[PDB]
Amino acid sequence: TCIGHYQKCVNADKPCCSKTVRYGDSKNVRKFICDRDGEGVCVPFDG
Repeated sequence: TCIGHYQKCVNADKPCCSKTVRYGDSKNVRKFICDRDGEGVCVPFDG
């Protein structure tokens, strides 16, 4: 169900999960949006 990183969105309708980092005072919420402007895959985002 949940996607990982750099997945096909064009020929695949799957929910792009969010990889949020932990540990340490500095946090980071790595998201994944379906980009269809270049090729058509879900790449990292949010920042």
